[PDB]
Parts: sequence; structure tokens; C-alpha cells
Amino acid sequence: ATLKDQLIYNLLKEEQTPQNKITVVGVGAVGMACAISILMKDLADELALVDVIEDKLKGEMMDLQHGSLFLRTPKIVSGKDYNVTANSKLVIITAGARQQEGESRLNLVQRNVNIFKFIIPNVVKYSPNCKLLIVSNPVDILTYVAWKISGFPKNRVIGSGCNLDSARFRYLMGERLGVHPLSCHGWVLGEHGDSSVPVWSGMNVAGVSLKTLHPDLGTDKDKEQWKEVHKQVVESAYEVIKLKGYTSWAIGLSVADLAESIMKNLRRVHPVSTMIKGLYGIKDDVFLSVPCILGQNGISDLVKVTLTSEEEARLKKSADTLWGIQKELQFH
Amino acid sequence: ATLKDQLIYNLLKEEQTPQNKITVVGVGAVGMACAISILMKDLADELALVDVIEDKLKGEMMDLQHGSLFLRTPKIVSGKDYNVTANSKLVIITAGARQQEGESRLNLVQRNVNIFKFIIPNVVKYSPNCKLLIVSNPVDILTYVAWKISGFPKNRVIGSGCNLDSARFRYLMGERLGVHPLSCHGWVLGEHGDSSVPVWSGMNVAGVSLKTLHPDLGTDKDKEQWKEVHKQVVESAYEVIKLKGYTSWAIGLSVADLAESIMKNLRRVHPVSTMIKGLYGIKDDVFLSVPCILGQNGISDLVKVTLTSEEEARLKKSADTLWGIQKELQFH
Amino acid sequence: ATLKDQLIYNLLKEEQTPQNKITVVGVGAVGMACAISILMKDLADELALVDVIEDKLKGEMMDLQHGSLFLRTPKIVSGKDYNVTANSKLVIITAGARQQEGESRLNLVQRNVNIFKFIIPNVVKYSPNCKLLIVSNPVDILTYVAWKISGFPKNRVIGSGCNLDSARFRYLMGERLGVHPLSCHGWVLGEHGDSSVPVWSGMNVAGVSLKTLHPDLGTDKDKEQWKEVHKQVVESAYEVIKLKGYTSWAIGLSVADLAESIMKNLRRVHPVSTMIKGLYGIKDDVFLSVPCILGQNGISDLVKVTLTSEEEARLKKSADTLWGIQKELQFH
Amino acid sequence: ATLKDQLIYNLLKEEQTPQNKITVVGVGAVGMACAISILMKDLADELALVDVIEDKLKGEMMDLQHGSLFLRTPKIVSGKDYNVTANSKLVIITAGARQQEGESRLNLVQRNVNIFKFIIPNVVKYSPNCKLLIVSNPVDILTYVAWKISGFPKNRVIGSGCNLDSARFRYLMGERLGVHPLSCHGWVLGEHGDSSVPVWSGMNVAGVSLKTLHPDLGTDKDKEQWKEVHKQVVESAYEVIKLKGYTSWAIGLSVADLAESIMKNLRRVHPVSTMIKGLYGIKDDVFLSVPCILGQNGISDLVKVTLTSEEEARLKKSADTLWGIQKELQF
Ligand SMILES: COc1ncc(-c2ccc3c(Nc4cccc(C(=O)O)c4)c(C(N)=O)cnc3c2)c(OC)n1
Ligand SMILES: COc1ncc(-c2ccc3c(Nc4cccc(C(=O)O)c4)c(C(N)=O)cnc3c2)c(OC)n1
Ligand SMILES: COc1ncc(-c2ccc3c(Nc4cccc(C(=O)O)c4)c(C(N)=O)cnc3c2)c(OC)n1
Ligand SMILES: COc1ncc(-c2ccc3c(Nc4cccc(C(=O)O)c4)c(C(N)=O)cnc3c2)c(OC)n1
Repeated sequence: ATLKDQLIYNLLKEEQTPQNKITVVGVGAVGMACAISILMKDLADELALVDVIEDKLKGEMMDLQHGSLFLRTPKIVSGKDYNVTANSKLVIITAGARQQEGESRLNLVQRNVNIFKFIIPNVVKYSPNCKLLIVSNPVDILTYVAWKISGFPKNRVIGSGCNLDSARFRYLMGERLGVHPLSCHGWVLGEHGDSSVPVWSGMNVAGVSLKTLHPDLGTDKDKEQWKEVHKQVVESAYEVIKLKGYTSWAIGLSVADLAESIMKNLRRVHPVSTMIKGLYGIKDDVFLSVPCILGQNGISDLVKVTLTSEEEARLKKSADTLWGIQKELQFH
Repeated sequence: ATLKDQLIYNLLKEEQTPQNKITVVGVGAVGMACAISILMKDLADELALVDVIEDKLKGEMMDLQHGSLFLRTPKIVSGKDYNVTANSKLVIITAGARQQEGESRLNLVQRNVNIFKFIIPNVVKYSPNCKLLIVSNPVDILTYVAWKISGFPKNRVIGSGCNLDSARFRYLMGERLGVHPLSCHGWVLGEHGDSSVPVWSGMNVAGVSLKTLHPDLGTDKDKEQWKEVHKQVVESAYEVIKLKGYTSWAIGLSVADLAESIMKNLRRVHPVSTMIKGLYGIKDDVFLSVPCILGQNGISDLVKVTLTSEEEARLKKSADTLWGIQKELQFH
Repeated sequence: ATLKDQLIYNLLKEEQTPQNKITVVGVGAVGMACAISILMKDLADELALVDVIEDKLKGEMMDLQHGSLFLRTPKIVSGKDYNVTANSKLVIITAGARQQEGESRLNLVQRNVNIFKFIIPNVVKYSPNCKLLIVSNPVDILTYVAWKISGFPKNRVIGSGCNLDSARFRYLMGERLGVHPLSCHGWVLGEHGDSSVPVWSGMNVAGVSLKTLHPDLGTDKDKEQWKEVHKQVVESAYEVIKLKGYTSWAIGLSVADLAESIMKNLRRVHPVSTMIKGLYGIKDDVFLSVPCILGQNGISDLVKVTLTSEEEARLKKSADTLWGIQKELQFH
Repeated sequence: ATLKDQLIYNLLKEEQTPQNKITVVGVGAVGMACAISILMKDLADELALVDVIEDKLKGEMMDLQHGSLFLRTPKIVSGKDYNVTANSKLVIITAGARQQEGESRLNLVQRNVNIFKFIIPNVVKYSPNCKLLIVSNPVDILTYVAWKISGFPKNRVIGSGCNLDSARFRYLMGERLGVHPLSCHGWVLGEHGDSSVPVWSGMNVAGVSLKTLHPDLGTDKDKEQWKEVHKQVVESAYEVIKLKGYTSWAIGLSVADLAESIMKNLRRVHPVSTMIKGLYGIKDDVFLSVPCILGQNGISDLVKVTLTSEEEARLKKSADTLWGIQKELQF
């Protein structure tokens, strides 16, 4: 008569699979910052952690487990073996190759490709109907990589993309205006990183367009040098890395948000990295960031935004550049 | 006018004084875990980070800010100068002195004293009605230190104590019983240490005593070896640290729980560390963990747990030890 | 092409399968009070109302729908037809028979059987895998009813039972002690209503038995008349009804909590009305509240509270009372 | 030795002003949806219910109290005396006259006035530093009336105005588009009710104007009749009423949100009835809804919307109309 029995009468052995599970691949700073942000936005009923640093993984699982009482996520798990990811709704990939000192962009991508050849097939093996959210950098390329390898349909392979840059862009637009980032509205689209496109037209507060009111906005003659708000957005990760080593907190929150729209099927619009062949006179299997309706099927629809002849040509080059790398990868 | 000004008539510029501010001191893992935890329970309208490493500090401020859009906490600030702490409701001290290979228990506490000699009277100079939460270890003794230096009354100086220690005890209880830890109950009391006292008299589910059910519970002849659960409670920071380098996430979640009860005036009972001279035959100015009613003036009352002679001795000895260390500190 | 198709390019034909759908039968005060508290606890990706009063139902639906902007539950639907309930995980029944002055108690019960005859098989026709939460009164009979009619296994039919009663009990207990109900513990078990049993043994704060401490607790010699804390609990429903005409808000929150546990698979222990034929020397086919663990599978296990042969006697006499009514009900 | 004595050692007390206290005047369906909606978004530490029906008041208070276990708002107090409202950071008024079959516009607001000379003075008497949120009934005037009687700075007297109207417009915009309301943007401003102006120019998703993408949007010669959405916005409260009796749920969540902005100092922008003596022609003391930044100081700044001469001149007339009533009042 063990105590667990004396105390509790079981009605029902049954039960196998969980309902709203989320896997986070790789437990870096970014990894865990996603993990804590997801825990505390009560988005999953089971959370799986995967990496290859066996002892680190186990530590992060334990540390989180011990705060269980203060959370409404009842089962947390880890393992170097992907069987623990089984039946995930959403699977977030933060894992990748750490940059070497001399290393070409291609090599870094390729070594990411060779990693993704182990991870992505294992993810889809165990969670064949999952949506894949790629956070790893360079994200617009690695999203492609994980698309190619998974063979998931485009709607189920989503890049963190510019969801964070747009978040920074609004934070900073807010600082200037004395307004909360929620009420400040602006979009950074295209290649995540150095050559992203800050869409000045679609900036506004309460619906009164900044570009209309200030025609010179987003340009060199711009008395108010609003083009420097873009630059802060691009310089951001770097000046934060230079300051503290990495980014983590905002990326975690940014991803948490994305998972929320996916997990609760909210059909909100975020700018994420997605397969924009055909759109904007781009002809290659290339992922770029564009305002997308996220929900339980991942990206169900995407918003055709009006870019200038100018802003269009940016995305073109971003994608020529991208394909220029993408076509030298080795999958077989 | 500017763009700001043709879009936004100003009705009145006004000196805001912050209404529900929370300062966090030290931005190590425990530092930031407490801040990310607090940020996401929306417990404050202004967070202030303070440390001595300006570059690190400032990175963390920005990386927090950069997901301001995802948060309902509109002002985040950081500085090395304690004026950024102005008007805090609750100040949380994670900061301290870093142990030195062969350093002595007491010498370590004295460097802690010196640091608190700077940190504390600055904190009180700029938020003289604040509550102090001491998270920094050795907790029970450093809570005494900040009380003695702050000149605050015993109710506004609070140690993070065994609040976490008990949360672990309940996680573990939970995983053994198959019940959420919200619904498994148990109290780890006394020195947040190896000496921590697992009160078996109290362990219940749904108010059914585990002791009256299986009276070997917590004893050497206990075939279910329930004592191990406590051992595991005691050795967790060690096992986690060994596995991941530090601990953070549980302690952060735990502190935010206290922050909730304090900031939200809840009057829940948590096991924190407070002055308990008088109780359980304790005679000296010592601090230990005892179930406390927490609310907006910190500790208003504290629950009188009944203890077996052995348990009472444990606590007394705990206090004997701690007075032992406290009595060779040097303040002035 | 229309404006919509201009703006938004779609990718996927929305299957539109709903994941965490909840339905509310009856849009009473209680029905909406559940609906609104569920919407505010982000527990569903689709809510469905169903009642016979059509002009009313549509109105409630349209109003909830209008606050859509401040909720994260993207699809709220209503209908005379139970076809809208389809794919519900949880179906919460508030519907029932409005009492008639002079009617026997048996008839009222019977009229309720007679509308569950229409409701329940309509609910299981469209959502064969759902969990039934019965809130309707008398709740322990109508659970037996829904259970018999549904033919669902016992674990997927749950009475609202004495969940609320214990929340009142805890509330009141806290009043006296000066503690939040969260930290005051005590369990009210058996038949929801005049015969419900306060289990004094299990009353505690922090792990300390009030019953041990004050062994008179809840007899009549009790200088503190703690027995009144029960009577206030039973007469609370009546007392509110006399003052505003019904209760809605507390029962609302109480049901949102049951839902949370079920929908999030928390396995927290709630005192809900389940089948207890087998325990407490009951050999009928009766539903009474007992502390149950609540999961995605409904009631998975249940706690075996130790009762004084007195407490047992009431429970047994409740079950006769109840069966003697139940055995007279017409069903086919 | 009481049980308390044996269980709880008691430390010395210090005093205790409540720290984030919200009071709701009027426990009608609107009042109470405001009450529960605030309780669930954990915006207060004290909630005060006040009205004149006193049996009802105490019943609603007990009922909320019994759910205390499921909330983190540890004091709910009610009463017919306005001392229960003391130290309210935010006080939300729903009380007011109820129009009768016979009544005209001008008599109903003169009564609202008289009821307000009882309530408003009493609210300030015990919480002189509150922000009045007027939900009342006929808002853009009663907000004026609270402002005049309280004697408070224009910023601390805020009408719900078209806050709710905009959320209804966003829901509907939402509908046609296949997009959550959070990600749909559009604004209804001015006289809450029949005269509310849907700023077609400002309608968008992801910053792409609809007026620019489909130039007959919201005009009469519109193929997919988008004007109907804004008809529907004025229709809805006056249509649900038809269907259910009153409106509650949406108004509650609307107010709650304004409460969140106020109580946490979000400086989020909200279309609220504020005193726009200075814009659009309006050289008159009137409140109308325009987008405003709600901080902890009430309405701290506002947004100057560019408007079609059609839109300007509707507000202009909204404001003429309102001053035409307001001038005939007396205090
Ligand atoms: C033969 O099967 C097998 N098993 C494991 C791996 C493998 C390689 C790298 C991995 C990986 N990254 C990693 C591992 C080692 C070095 C580096 C680096 O920075 O170069 C990066 C991660 C992660 N968290 O980023 C996670 N899992 C990995 C897994 C692998 O190769 C990709 N192949
Ligand atoms: C009176 O002037 C003055 N000014 C600053 C400090 C001081 C020293 C150490 C501090 C401190 N820790 C710290 C700093 C430097 C060294 C060490 C260590 O133990 O090696 C520890 C922290 C923290 N995050 O732990 C935070 N603030 C500090 C502040 C100080 O220390 C007594 N005194
Ligand atoms: C077989 O066809 C059919 N169709 C509809 C009903 C029926 C009866 C009562 C219902 C019902 N109860 C109800 C409705 C109207 C009046 C009464 C009453 O007791 O006066 C009770 C409710 C509810 N919200 O309580 C909701 N749906 C109902 C539906 C019904 O009941 C036998 N049968
Ligand atoms: C001078 O003493 C005094 N005492 C009480 C009131 C008074 C009047 C109207 C009130 C008031 N309105 C009200 C009360 C009764 C009837 C009506 C109506 O128009 O039918 C309107 C409300 C509310 N819930 O709307 C709440 N409190 C009130 C309180 C009052 O105002 C005239 N004056």
C-alpha cells in the first residue's frame, strides 16, 4: 500500500500525447529567453528542450522545472534525442553554427546546412505536422535551408525575420514621439539585418501618416534624420552584443509573441521571413520578411504592401544576394 | 514646428512621479531573471536596474527595452548612480561579494557587509519608504546586514529565504504524487541552506496529512525514503550550478512571486527570512525562514508553526550559528 | 479583384479546424459569467454559446464579439443549433428548468432530465470526445443524469460540485484569520448544498492544522463558533439571491478555474462532483464532490480524504437521499 | 487564547492607504461589466462599488468577494456613502438619468446635471486627486458636465467617447479582411452616436492605406459598400439592445482597457471625449472624441488628425449642436 496509493485512487491509466506542445531547439541565451518568455505567456501545456550539450540542457530543464509552482505549464522535458519533441505544435530552432574567426559567410551557412541536415529531419520525423519557426542566423537563409530539408509546405516554415526589427523600430519611434510602442506603427521588411527596408509610407500614429505630414521623411535632406532611426534598428544587436555579449530578452519576447499568434490561432499580422518568389519581381526560392497572417497553419496569407520603385529594388538585391549564397550550398 | 509637434498637441507636460516602481540591484543572472520575471507579471510601471558595470548594465537595459512593445511596463531605466532608484516601492538586492577559492565563511560575509555599506544607504536615500527584498546569499545573514545598515524596521526588510526552497520541495512532492505543485503542500523552513527544515507535520494534499497516513515519513526507516526529497531540495543550486554554471530562472520566478504579493498587497503566506528573536527559544538578533504574511508594508505578521523538539533544535542551532557569524561582523 | 484580395494575397485554403474550443450551454447570468471569465483567462481559441432563446443569444454573442479587440480568442459563435458546438473540448452546461412555486423537488429534477434528454445527446452528437462540466442545479443529480444520458465514461463527466463552496469557505476563513484565501486551506465535500461537509481535520494555514491547535474547532462548545463559517457558506447562494436575485460572478470565476485545469492539463486538485460508488461505503451510482485531480482527460484520479465516521455518515446519507431521487427518474 | 492567537504572531502595524484603487459608480450592467473586467485584468488593489440601490450593491459586492480566491484584488468594498470611494486613483461614472418615452434631449441632460451635482461633488470630496472616467449614458455632454462640476483640470476628466465605437469598427474591419482586430486599424472620432466620423483615410493593415488601394472606400458609389461598416458601428449599441436588453460586455472591456492605460501609465493613444476647444473651427467649450495619449495623469497630449472638409465640418456641427444644448444648462 504505497503512500501515493493510500492518498490517491487512480481512475484512468490512459493518455499518451499532449495538446499544445512547444519544442525549443538549442538552449543558448536566445533559446532560453524564448523558453522563459513562452512559459510565462502560458502558451503550451508541454515544453521540450533539445540540444547536444548534455549537462547544460539538463541544468536548464531542472532550473525551469523548479519554478513549476509559479507557472501554468505542467510538463517540461529535455533530451539530446529528438523523441522528446514528439507531437509538437510549434518547434522553434535557435540552434546553429557559431562563427569562426576567418570564416566566409558561405562556410557558416554551409555548416549550418550540415547541422540542419541532422536537426530538421529529426524534428519532422517526430512532429510531422508541426510548424517550424526559425530563429537562427542568418535567418532568411536558414529558413530556406529548413524549408528545403523538411519539405514542409511554405506556410509551415517561418523565419523570426523582421518581427524583432519592427519591434525595435517601434520602440524607437515611440521614444521620439512620447508614445507607447503599441500606439506607434511602422514596418521593417525584407532581409533581416543590414539591408532591411524601413517602410516610411506605412508609418503612422492613430492613422495620421508621418510621411504625409513630413514629406521629406526617411531621406537625406530629412531635417529630422529619421533615416537614423533605421540605422539604430540595424546597429542594435551589435551595440547590444558589444555592450553585454548577446541579445536574448527582446528576441525571446519577439518569438513569444510569434508563437502566441500561431498557438492561439489569432490571425494577427507580423513581418516574418517567408517564401516570396513571384512577389516583387523576385524569381528565386528566396525568403524575405513581409507582413504575414500567422495562425495555427502558420502563414495563411500575406499582405501585399506598396513599395516604391526605390524600396522594391532593395528587396530585389537582398534576394539576388541571398540566392547568390543559397545556390552554393550542398545538400547531397 | 517639428513632426512630433504637428501630429501631437501637448495639453500639459507634467512631472510624473513613479507610482509602482521596482528597483533591481545587480544584473547577474539572478539579477535579470528577477527583472524579466517581474516585467512579465506586469507588477511595475517602472523598472530600474543598478550596477557598477555600466557597459553590461546598459546592454541589459536596452535589450529589455527593445521588446517594450511586448510589455506593459513603460519606463525601464538603468544607471550606476542610485538616483535612478528614486521612489521605488520595492527594491530587490541580488548584489554581493564573489567567493574566492579559499575564503572563509565570515570574511566573505564581511566583504558582503562592505558592499551593503554602500548599496543600502544609497537605496534608502532615494526610496526611504521602500521595502527591501534581499535575494543575495548567504541570505539569512545578509538580510540581517541590510536591516542593521538600513535602520529600517523588521517588516520592511525581507529575505528571499526558503520561498524557493519550498517551491522545490513542492515540485518534487508533485512529481512523486503525480499532482501539480499548486496542489501539493509542504514547508521548508529555517536556514536557507543545508540546515533547512522540512516540516513533515505539514505535508498534505487536499488537506490530508501525509504524516498521519504513512508515519515513517521523513525518518531513516522510511521505506519510501521521503527524506531524499529534502536532500534534493538542499542540493539543487549545487546540481544545477554544476550542470549549467549558475541558477536563475527558478529564483527569478520565485522573487516575482514575492513581488506580486508585496506590490499587489495580497497578504499571502510565503516562507521568507525575517527577524525571529523570541520564537522557538531563539534569543539573538537573527533572521530565518518562517511562514510570513506578505503585503504592501512587507511582513505584517508571521505564522506560528508547531515544531517537534528536534525541529526546534535545528532552528535554534541554525540561529546559534548565524549569531556566531553575525557577532564578528564590523559595521562602523 | 476586390479590395480584400488586392491587400491580402492568400496561400492556404483555411481548413478551419478549431483546436481548443469550449462551448457554453445556456446564456443565463451564469452562462455569460462563465463565457466572460473564460475569455479573460485566454483559455480558448473558439467559444460557442448555445441556448433556445434566439434573439437573446445573438445579442450576447454580438456584444462579446465587439470586445474582440481586447481578447485573444479569435472566434466567438452562437446558435439555436448544436452544430455550432462541434469539436468542443469542454462543454459547460448551465441550462436547466426554472422552478415553479408548488412543484415538488422530484418534478423539477425530472423537468431537468427532460431537457438534458435533448441537450446532452446533441452535445455528444457533435463533440463525442468532449468533457462535460455540469453547473446546472441540482448539480450532483444532473451529473448522474448527464453521465447516464451521455454514456461518456465517468472521468469525462464532472459536476461543478462543491468547487465554489470551498472557495467561499476559503474566502471566509481568510476573513477571520486576515489572510488571502489562497493561503487558507479547507475543503467542503459531499452534496453541493445544505448537507455538504466541512472537513475540519484538513483545515490549515502554512501546514498547521487549526483542528490540532484548537481541537474544539467546529463542534458546538467551540468558543469561536467556527461551525458558522460553514453555515455562511451554504447560505451564501441564498443571501446573494435575496440581494441581487441570482449569483453569477463567483460561480463564473470558479468554472473558469475548472476549465483552466482541464484545458491546460494542470492536474490540480479541485473538489468537484464525480462518481464515488465504491468509497465511503457507497454502493449506488451517485455523484458527490471529493477532491479530484483535473486534467485534459477530466477526472483522472481522486484523493482519498480520511473522514471521521461522522463525516462518512453524512456522505452516505447524502448518497441515499440522492439515489432515491435518481432511481425515480424517467429516461427512455 | 483565540485560534488566531495560537496561529498568528502579530507584528506592529503601519498605516495603509490603498495604492491603486478604482471606484465604479453605478452597479448597472455597465458598471458591473466594468467591475469584473477590471478585476480580471488585475488593475486595482481596491475596488469600490457605489450606487443608490443598496440591496443590489451589497449583493454584487458579496458575489465578487466570494470569487476572491480566483482574483488578486484583495479588497472589494461597496456602499451608499461615498466614503467607500476615498483615495481612488481612477473613478469611473456610469450613473445618470434614464430617458423616458416622452423626454427630450434637453430635459434628460438637465436631470443628468442634477444627479451629477450630487455624485461628482461627492466623488472629489473623498478622492480629490482622481481621474474621472465618464461612461454615463450621453457622453460627450456628461463628460463636459462632470468637468464643470468637479472643477478639475481638463486632462483628468475623460469621456469614453468613441473608444468603444473604434473597437467595433475594428472588429467589423477584421471580419471582411480575415484579420484580427489588433492588426486592423481604423478610427471613429467625434460625437459618439449617429454623428461619429469614420476616418477612411487612416484605415489600414500593416500601414497600407485602404482609401489609397480602393479610392471609393466608404463613399456612396462604393461597390462593396464599406460605408455599411460604419452605419453598423452606430447601429450596434441600439441593436444589441434590441436583441439582449442593454450593452455590457464590450463597454466593460473598452473601459477596462482605458483603465489599464491610465493605471499603468502606458501612454497608449485612445479615441476619447476630451475638450477640443482649439481644433476644427470649434471655438466652443465642448468635449468630442479625438485620439489621446492616456497616461497616469489622464489625457496628457492628443493627436491632430488631418481631416476632409467633410469630416472637419461634421465635428464642427457636432460641436455646434452640443454647445446649443450645453448653453441652456445651469449649475
Ligand atoms: C551524426 O549525427 C549528428 N548529431 C548531432 C549533430 C549536431 C551538430 C551541431 C549542433 C549544434 N550546434 C553546434 C555544435 C557544435 C559546434 C558548433 C559550432 O559553433 O561550430 C555548433 C546545436 C546547437 N544548439 O546549435 C544543436 N545540435 C547540434 C547537433 C550532427 O551534425 C550537424 N549530427
Ligand atoms: C563607497 O563606494 C563604493 N562604490 C561602489 C561599491 C560597489 C562594490 C561592489 C558592488 C557589487 N559587487 C562587486 C563589485 C566588485 C567586486 C566584487 C567582488 O566580490 O569581487 C563584487 C555589486 C554587485 N553586482 O554585486 C554592485 N554594486 C557594487 C558596488 C562600493 O563597495 C563597497 N563602494
Ligand atoms: C426535443 O426538442 C427540444 N428542443 C428544445 C428543448 C429545450 C428545452 C429547455 C431548454 C432550456 N430550459 C428552458 C427553456 C425555456 C423554459 C424553461 C422552463 O423551465 O420554463 C426551461 C434551456 C436553458 N437555457 O435552460 C436551453 N435549452 C432548452 C431546450 C427541448 O427539451 C425537451 N426539446
Ligand atoms: C441630494 O441627495 C441625493 N441623493 C442621491 C441622489 C442620486 C440620484 C440619482 C442617482 C442615479 N441615477 C438615478 C437614480 C434613480 C432613478 C433614475 C432615473 O432617471 O430613473 C436615475 C444613480 C444611477 N445608478 O444612475 C446612482 N445614484 C444616484 C443618486 C441625488 O441626486 C438627485 N441626490
